[PDB]
Amino acid sequence: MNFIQYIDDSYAVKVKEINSSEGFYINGIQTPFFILSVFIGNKRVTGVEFNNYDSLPMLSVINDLGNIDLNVIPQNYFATAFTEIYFNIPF
Repeated sequence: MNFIQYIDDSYAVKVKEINSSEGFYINGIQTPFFILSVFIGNKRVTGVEFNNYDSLPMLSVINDLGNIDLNVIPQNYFATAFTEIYFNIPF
């Protein structure tokens, strides 16, 4: 079970599954979102990156393992809705 934890526009934590066909990709959020964490095989992974989307803040948030505070990230870093994001997980 591969799934991502992300916050919507209203700063609410939600979980969405990942489609593993022809790679790892996510789409159809329907709202501005900021990806928080990625889980592959019911475990937390680090060192992931996007091969088509350039965004340092989400990479920095994902790669850190400790608990984070949602009061430090502004609305600027939020990605636009209906965005196709691909994952490159090391293995």
